[PDB]
Amino acid sequence: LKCFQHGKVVTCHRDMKFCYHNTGMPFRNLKLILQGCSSSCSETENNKCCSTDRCNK
Repeated sequence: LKCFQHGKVVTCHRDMKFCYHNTGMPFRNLKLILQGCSSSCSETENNKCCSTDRCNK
């Protein structure tokens, strides 16, 4: 999977079956990105787990 881990779409390791988009905690004035790749992601509504390339756009 190649996903936007560093903002740019980068190739995640072969262990990484999922790319995650974590929204963090609802905070205002806080722009922190929690987009990386995961080997075994936990699908929640807080953190979304997609397994398609460039999904975490």
